[PDB]
Amino acid sequence: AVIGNESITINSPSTNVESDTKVNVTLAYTANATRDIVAEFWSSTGWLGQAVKTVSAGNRTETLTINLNNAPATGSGYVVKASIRPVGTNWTSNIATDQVNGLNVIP
Repeated sequence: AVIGNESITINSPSTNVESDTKVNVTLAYTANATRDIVAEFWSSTGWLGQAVKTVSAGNRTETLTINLNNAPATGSGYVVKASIRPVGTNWTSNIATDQVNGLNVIP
């Protein structure tokens, strides 16, 4: 019932992020088992937050809400990273990844 590779794609945000304590990341993926999908939000100076969702096998688009302590300062240099990996594992088991650099946070 399984053929081909698992995958993950960041569909949004592509360019801009609204300033808020919640950052939504829309991910499309191919999971050939139950898997974890992870979205992270980084500034130019390092990791700010991430969200994880355990997803059932299939081909789908889902949106994860990343919770931050404070709204990020306006400017560029922000990064969204995504990965799909076996449930409960850390980054060393990543099956596929995506990333978007050069994001701007708007006032």
